[PDB]
Amino acid sequence: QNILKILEDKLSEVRDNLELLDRADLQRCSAIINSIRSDCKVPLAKNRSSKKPSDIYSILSEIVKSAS
Amino acid sequence: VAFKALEEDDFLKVKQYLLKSESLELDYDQKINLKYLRVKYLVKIGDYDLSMRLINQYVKECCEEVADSNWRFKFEIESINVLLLSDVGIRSLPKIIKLIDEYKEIGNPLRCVILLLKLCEVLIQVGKSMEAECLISCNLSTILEFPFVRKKTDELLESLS
Amino acid sequence: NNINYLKDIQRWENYYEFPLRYVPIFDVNVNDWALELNSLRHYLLNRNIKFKNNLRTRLDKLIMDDDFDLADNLIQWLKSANGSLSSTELIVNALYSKINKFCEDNMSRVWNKRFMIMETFNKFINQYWSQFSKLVGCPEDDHELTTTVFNCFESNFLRIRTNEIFDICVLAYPDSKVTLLELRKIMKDFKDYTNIVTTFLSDFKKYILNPSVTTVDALLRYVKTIKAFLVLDPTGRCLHSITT
Amino acid sequence: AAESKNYSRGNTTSSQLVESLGIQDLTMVELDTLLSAALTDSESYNLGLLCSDKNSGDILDCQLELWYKSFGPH
Amino acid sequence: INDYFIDYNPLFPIFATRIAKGLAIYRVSDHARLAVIPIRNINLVANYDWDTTTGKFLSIFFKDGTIRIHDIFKDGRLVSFLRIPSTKISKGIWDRIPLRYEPNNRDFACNIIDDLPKLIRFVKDSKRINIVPYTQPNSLWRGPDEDDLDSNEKLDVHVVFNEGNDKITVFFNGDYAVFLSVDNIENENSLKSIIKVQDGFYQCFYEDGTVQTLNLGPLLQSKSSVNLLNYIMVIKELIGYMLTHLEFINRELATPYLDFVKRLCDEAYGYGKLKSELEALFLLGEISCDLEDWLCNSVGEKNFKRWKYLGCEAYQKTVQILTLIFVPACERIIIYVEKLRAILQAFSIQNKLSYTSDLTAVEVLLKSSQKLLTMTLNSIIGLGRDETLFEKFFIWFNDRLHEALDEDYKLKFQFEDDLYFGYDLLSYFDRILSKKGTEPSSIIDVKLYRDLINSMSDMEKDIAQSNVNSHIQQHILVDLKTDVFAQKYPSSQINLLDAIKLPKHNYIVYLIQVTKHNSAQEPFSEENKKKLYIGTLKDENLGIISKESSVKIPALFKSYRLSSTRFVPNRVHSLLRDIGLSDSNYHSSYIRENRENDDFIACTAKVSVDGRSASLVFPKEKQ
Repeated sequence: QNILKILEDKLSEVRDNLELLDRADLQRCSAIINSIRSDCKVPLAKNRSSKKPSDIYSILSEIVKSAS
Repeated sequence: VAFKALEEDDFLKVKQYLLKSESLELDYDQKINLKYLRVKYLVKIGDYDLSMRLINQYVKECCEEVADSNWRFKFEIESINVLLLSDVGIRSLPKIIKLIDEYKEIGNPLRCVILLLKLCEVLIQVGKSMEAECLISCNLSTILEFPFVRKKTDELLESLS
Repeated sequence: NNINYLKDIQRWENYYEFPLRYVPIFDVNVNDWALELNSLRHYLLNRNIKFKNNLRTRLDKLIMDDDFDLADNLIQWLKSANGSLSSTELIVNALYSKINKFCEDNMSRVWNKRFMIMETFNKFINQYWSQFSKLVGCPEDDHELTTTVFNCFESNFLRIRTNEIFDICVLAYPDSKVTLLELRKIMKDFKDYTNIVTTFLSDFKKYILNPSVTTVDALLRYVKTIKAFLVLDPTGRCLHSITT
Repeated sequence: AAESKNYSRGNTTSSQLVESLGIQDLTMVELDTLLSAALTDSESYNLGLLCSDKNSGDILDCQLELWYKSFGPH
Repeated sequence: INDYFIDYNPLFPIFATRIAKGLAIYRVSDHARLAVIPIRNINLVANYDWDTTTGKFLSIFFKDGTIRIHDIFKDGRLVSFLRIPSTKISKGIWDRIPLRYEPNNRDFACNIIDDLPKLIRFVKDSKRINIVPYTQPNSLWRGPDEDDLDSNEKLDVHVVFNEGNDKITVFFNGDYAVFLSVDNIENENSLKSIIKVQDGFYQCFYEDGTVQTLNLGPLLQSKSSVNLLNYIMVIKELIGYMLTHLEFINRELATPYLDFVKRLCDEAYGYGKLKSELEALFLLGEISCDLEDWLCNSVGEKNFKRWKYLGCEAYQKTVQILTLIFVPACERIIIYVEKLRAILQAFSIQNKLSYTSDLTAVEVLLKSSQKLLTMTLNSIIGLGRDETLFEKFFIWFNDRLHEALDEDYKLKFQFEDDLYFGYDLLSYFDRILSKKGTEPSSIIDVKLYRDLINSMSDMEKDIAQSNVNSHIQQHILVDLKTDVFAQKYPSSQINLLDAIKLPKHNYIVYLIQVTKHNSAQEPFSEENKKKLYIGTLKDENLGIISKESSVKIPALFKSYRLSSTRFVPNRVHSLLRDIGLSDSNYHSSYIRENRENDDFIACTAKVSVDGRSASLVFPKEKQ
């Protein structure tokens, strides 16, 4: 595990068999490259955006306003 | 019925149902429940090498095939339970804490409390039950509001005595 | 379990090494005695949380009362121990606390001066920078550390001015006009403006919008803030927000 | 400075909580639980292997913990 | 202004003065009237207290048991009216305690009420029915002040003392009341003054020198206990919140629609004859001479549009109040009682106290509220079917009515659109024209709703009295009355006059009348002198600090009641300068109102307590 922790620092070149690490970007780049060599899942990262709860009437008025 | 049979320790009934599972044509929502039912049954039997290899496969495909977060959590806590039940719960510490602060922002009180019990259960098998009692005492008021965790909560209280 | 303070470990070290002078067993060329000492220090750091917290408080107190020599000995002890409390975090926190208190002592309610942030920074550097560099061990001419220290000084200056902006604009105006123009050089983000107004409304409405206050003085102070913020903000958008 | 900007705009984060609990070291806590009792020979060689690791982290902590268990007060 | 009254606001330069027409408010700087509080009789007012935390409001205590609070800033406008059940008030003190719930990692008690959208009220003006955001009845004087950047929620505690019996009543948040019974009822000692040390810590000083201490500290330091206090207040309010709207639909939506139906049908034609005739009209089209009169003269065009307008609002507005009000409220009742049950169960284990409070009261409320939510959903589905039956009735009734009045109407609607059209049309007749339909509960079962809500409200008072009061009283400690002055003065009968706390200082300044106890062996000594000794006690343990010095009364001032003196803080010297600087009828030499009015003494007793001094005023009540 410590040996792999060392590999979490100096490895930045995409040198195959990335799945045993925990770095997604290197895995995603490897997946992108492996697809191009083959010619394969460009999984887009969903933006986890995040506040007042307001009242019932403000919500209902909002939906009918956006309805039109 | 099978979930009720699992609670009543009717292992013969649930075992025969799981045989039907592998050769039925099931909807996805029905698939996960039987997929989740198989994990809980295997924990009861005692075999954990098969279950551990089985549960992580489920959650991994529960984040790629379908982005179902609710079923990711329920599978995840089962991985915590099988670990700490095998007297090795320390490995779960990075995983549980990552979920605690993540679900604090969400604000779902059930998610926070169930993680507290797993955290408390971990702390009492290390030899540090003193602070676990201190932590459970301060939060005892807010953990009784949830009925289905009361049985696990009450059982833990007699252990501390 | 009986260790709670640094002075305890030093006297125990002297207790252990008392026979060492009378019987030489440790070779000069191998620092063997130091190795187990650092090993025992490392374990004490990584096993006794109460000792770790006491060391934090002791170093914070020592850096607060300007006992620099003992603080340096403590930093040397921590570095030799190589525990999970590295000295880099401690000196950062100690430096941050010291600069905050020095800023609070010096630039509190003083607005007549011009370019006073330079005066404060130079005074602090002449008083403590050589000692701090000795504590860290970095060269005295570390340019980027001085730049970051200056950036923290102006951030502290901004924070203090945001807190005191009500008395700044209501009472000292127009004597505090000069530092208002200097404040104009610093504010760059919309959050800074929204914080400056929401605080200023909060105090003004707290104090001035009392009907128990005479209406003539309320208006006189009000227009005093209007011109003060107008000079501060040429656009006048904050004036519109205040007026509304 | 960046943290203070958010703070201006303490034991509030979970990292301080796990620090307060004194369970920061994963391996040291795990071996402390394992050594609680015994010391079967098959396990003891495995623990000794951990002390004699070619590359690891808090190796000195495990060595002296093993020494405390073997020849400490009891 | 010369008067022995007036209490200065600690936070603003404003005072409350007493005049004949009522309580009056004048700015210190300008001597200009600011507000007038209409009061009938001064004797009924036990005392008035200012707002310590904010100073925007003012409190008035009545002897009969009513508390009235008016804000100064709104020209003395009344803002709230309070009542305490069957309590005789002697002297009350108002305190506002701000709570500080800093975020802690060990606190996993997340809140979801904030998350759930806030409720809305239903209020109908003369023009139409409007809908406004929901505000609690006492939230107007408790809402987060626009002024307070520290908008932390403030606990509102009103402390009430009963005369003649020394009973202590503490009032929380304007709704919940807690009764505390004092053991020392042997002596009927009048309570002289109330001094507040810090938030939730009070010292009571009686005429006999005994000191009684009320401490809110344990209650304030228990996070769950305060939440318990807040929850039981919310549950009672929301139950009445539903009950308020339940009477709204019965009075505004249900009854006006049914009365219009009754007057138009029963008073004109009759029910039993109408139902049979309408079915004959529906099946055969036979319109009798009398019924054609009913269509033309009784109903006509004018009432038909009103009938549709009244009916449509009777159903479409009724479903809105069931879904937008009752369902969100009943869910919120369930969440609160569930939290109510959890808190009591925990302290039944956490304290491990021998006496236990039974939880059957909570369980009954849980099922009753659960019964309501199932029962409201049945109605909403039921009113859904009513709207379908409602519309199909009038689309056909439009056709018959105009045909009777036009003799050339072209029938636009066709019965062939729907196959079961007859069954829905007939089913409406039975609902609207029947013995059960004649009752006002035809639209919804109002009686069942009214009974169920009152069942919960009456039971809700039981849980508060039986369990919540038991828990709050245990966490409330009332220090036994003790004598502190006996150690310094063990052979003197002590008479206490007044005592206050100097702000930013932890010392208690008191004025006492020391009369040495004359034994049965010293006959008729002239040393029965009333000495106005003044000393200092540390606010916490009431420890004597400085040696008391007896103030020498000049012979000219011996004709005044020294017992009626009170403390006057906050720069009384300011008025002395302004009296001579204002061309009023008040002369300072002694502050005298003309040459023909009562003279009141302003004893500016410079009691140098660590370099600072207070001020006193000596009233005139000639013996």
